[PDB]
Amino acid sequence: TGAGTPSQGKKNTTTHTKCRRCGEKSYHTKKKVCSSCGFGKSAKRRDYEWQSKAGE
Amino acid sequence: ARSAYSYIREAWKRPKEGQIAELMWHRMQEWRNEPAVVRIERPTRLDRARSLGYKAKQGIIVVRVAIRKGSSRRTRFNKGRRSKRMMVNRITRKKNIQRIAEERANRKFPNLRVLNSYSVGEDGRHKWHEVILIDPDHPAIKSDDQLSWISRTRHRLRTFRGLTSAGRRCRGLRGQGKGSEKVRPSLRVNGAKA
Amino acid sequence: TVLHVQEIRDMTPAEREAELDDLKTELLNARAVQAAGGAPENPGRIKELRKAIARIKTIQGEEGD
Amino acid sequence: GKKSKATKKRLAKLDNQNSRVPAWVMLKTDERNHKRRHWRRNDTDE
Amino acid sequence: SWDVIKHPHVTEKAMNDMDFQNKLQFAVDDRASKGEVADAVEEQYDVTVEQVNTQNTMDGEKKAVVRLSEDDDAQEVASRI
Amino acid sequence: PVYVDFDVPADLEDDALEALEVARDTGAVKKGTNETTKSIERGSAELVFVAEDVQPEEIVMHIPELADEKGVPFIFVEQQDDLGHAAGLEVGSAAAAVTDAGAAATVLEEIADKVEELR
RNA sequence: GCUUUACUGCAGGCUGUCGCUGAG
RNA sequence: AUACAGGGUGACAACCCCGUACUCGAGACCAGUACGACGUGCGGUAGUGCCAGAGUAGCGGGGGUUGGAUAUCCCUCGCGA
RNA sequence: GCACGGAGGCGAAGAACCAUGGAUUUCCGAAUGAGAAUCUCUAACAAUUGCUUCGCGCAAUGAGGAACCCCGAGAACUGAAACAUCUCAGUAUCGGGAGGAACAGAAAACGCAAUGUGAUGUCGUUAGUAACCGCGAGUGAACGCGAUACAGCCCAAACC
Ligand SMILES: [Cl-]
Ligand SMILES: [Cl-]
Ligand SMILES: [K+]
Ligand SMILES: [Mg+2]
Ligand SMILES: [Mg+2]
Ligand SMILES: [Mg+2]
Ligand SMILES: [Mg+2]
Ligand SMILES: [Mg+2]
Ligand SMILES: [Mg+2]
Ligand SMILES: [Mg+2]
Ligand SMILES: [Mg+2]
Ligand SMILES: [Mg+2]
Ligand SMILES: [Mg+2]
Ligand code: NA
Ligand code: NA
Ligand code: NA
Ligand code: NA
Ligand code: NA
Ligand code: NA
Ligand code: NA
Ligand code: NA
Ligand code: NA
Ligand code: NA
Ligand code: NA
Ligand code: NA
Ligand code: NA
Repeated sequence: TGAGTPSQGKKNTTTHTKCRRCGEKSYHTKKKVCSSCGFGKSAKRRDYEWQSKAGE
Repeated sequence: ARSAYSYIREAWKRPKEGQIAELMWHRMQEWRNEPAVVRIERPTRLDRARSLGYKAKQGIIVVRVAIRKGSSRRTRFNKGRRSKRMMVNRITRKKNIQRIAEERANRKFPNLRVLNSYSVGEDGRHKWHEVILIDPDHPAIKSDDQLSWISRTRHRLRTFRGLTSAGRRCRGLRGQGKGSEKVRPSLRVNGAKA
Repeated sequence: TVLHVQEIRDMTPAEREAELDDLKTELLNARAVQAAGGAPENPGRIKELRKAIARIKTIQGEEGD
Repeated sequence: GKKSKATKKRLAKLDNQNSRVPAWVMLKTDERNHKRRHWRRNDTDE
Repeated sequence: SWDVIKHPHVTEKAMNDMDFQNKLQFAVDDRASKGEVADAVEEQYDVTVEQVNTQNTMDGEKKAVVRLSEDDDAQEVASRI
Repeated sequence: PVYVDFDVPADLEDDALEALEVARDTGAVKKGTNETTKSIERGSAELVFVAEDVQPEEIVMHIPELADEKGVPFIFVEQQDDLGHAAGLEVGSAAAAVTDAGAAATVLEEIADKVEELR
């Protein structure tokens, strides 16, 4: 089976959803954790120093 | 004449001698059956506490903390590293055990602030320290002229910033002269080389 | 406009509440007429009805009811 | 699929945000809805 | 405080329910239960509500289909507004 | 318990606590482990009281030997609050010292004997 | 990337010692 | 013109308009600081071995860190005034 | 309101507009009664603490913030024309947290050795000096001095 086009058909599962906290469509409804703000994992908001250049 | 306290002090100079020697063998059994952080009504070292700033007052708390002995509980590298950094067993943390204790005790009491601390012995694998913590919100402390300084907003979470007793000592801040070049006024400001 | 602040404070706690429920009904009937594509509108009012109501509520709080 | 009461609400908003700039605004501004979304060509969130 | 009734839902189909079945359709706040819609309706139009069917609309509001007792007349109650 | 080397029968203790109350009214008494320590050192102590429910025991551990090398007599009390109450305090008391009895120099002296005999 | 009696180190296993640790 | 800074105005504007110099007013910070005042009482002589912070000072095993070399600062295991 | 349409309205009962103060301020959110993709289920400081009338009665914490600050964890490419110590560098990045600034701070100091200096930051200089280093490549202070600003105190104990 092609990993390409034919394997794309079975994709009707829902994972990432509108986030109650941040409003971004990153709330993984299966993990109940947001990949964008970290809602469901961290009380504090997900944030990293590498989201920008070292000296900025 | 000698203060009664002077005798407690005197017995803790050689904790493995005389009566205190037998007390420890006693307690340490009940101690190993207690939690990591246990609040206690009275300091086991009264001269020690009082000497550190303890009072028999409302808003003052003391607690015993158990921490493991030894070096760092460090995971081995999962990626590239030069031999110098492939180290695991001989790596020890840069923050002494007394200081971990003070912290674990502080977190257990979110509203309290660490005043000071002292060791109360250790066995083969624990290390115990009793920590003195003050309620900066309780009047009686807010109204005490020798403690109210800890109430100031600028003191929020002292331990976590190394403003504690053992915090500053561990920070290499003891000497005011030779040897404290990269220590004072702060490690971080000195490029962290101390 | 047709209902001033003085006049509102010259009411008794009960008059304000009487007046409030009055405005609410005028407004509700305004929205029904609007909901029926009704043209006999006069837009300056359905807007005045909202502000009036807000004044009445505002005074009620100030006066203690 | 089975939608919730919240979900239904947003889909509703989106359908509304999918209208065109009223003819009177053209006149009033002396002269484009950049958020026009087609059900087939585009994809909403959730 | 939010009010239960928002305004009457007048459409062709709302007319037929009215003329043919003595029903009044309203645009209510979605947090309102069939109970709250019933009472609010009776108190506002001084009528007897027999039944209340509701639907959360693709418009973001909640529609309510209220039937009045044979004793009241929908066509009339709606005519005065 | 580690500083306690002999058991004081309930009754003896009562006469002791009784003797203590008349002392505070008729004679002199020191309340508190520090003051009491200063009595034994200074020699102005005649009979010293030591509670047995003191925790941490460090607070009293020294009384015994200190007392013996100062010839001063001492008696054990079970409850810390009783010795407090008996001393006239609203709080408890780890130790107390009868600095010159009062209208009990007799009873007192004999308690000191009774204990000396209690080994 | 892989291999080994290539070079240098690291975990881990075995073993002596010290602490926990006491009586005859 | 104590005003020839800058802008606007149907084209190059000190004098068309805003403003600009001059003078004046207000809020904020300085700061619950400086000054002032209230209370407290500083200091000196002689005598007195009454008091003055311990797993510390110090040594040893192993690391880290530093310019710190024997002579940086720190951790950990043992010993210890 | 941006926003110059249409209709209609508000302003001398002084609107617009601006300043200060006040009212209102849905739901989710540290999110705190419980569960949930912003909704639902049947009184709530959930959790961890302090005081405690031992009743959540009175309080604290939690999250955010442009960077700055403090305490911990800590690479590799790279340089050495290879490369291991060394270097990049306590850098990137990670964990915990403070404030409007942090941190430091009134000597068990300095040691131009003196009949001298006199808390601490920071700035200039001392100096690419002293010191380190497959003594290779590289790394690298301090005292003092000239300045800025200045400020000196509280316990523990003895004796009560
Ligand atoms: Cl703290
Ligand atoms: Cl000098
Ligand atoms: K390297
Ligand atoms: Mg593939
Ligand atoms: Mg700084
Ligand atoms: Mg449509
Ligand atoms: Mg239904
Ligand atoms: Mg290095
Ligand atoms: Mg909840
Ligand atoms: Mg190279
Ligand atoms: Mg070379
Ligand atoms: Mg370097
Ligand atoms: Mg120097
Ligand atoms: Na705390
Ligand atoms: Na260092
Ligand atoms: Na689509
Ligand atoms: Na509507
Ligand atoms: Na390969
Ligand atoms: Na060592
Ligand atoms: Na508001
Ligand atoms: Na709270
Ligand atoms: Na409570
Ligand atoms: Na090269
Ligand atoms: Na190479
Ligand atoms: Na080297
Ligand atoms: Na000079």
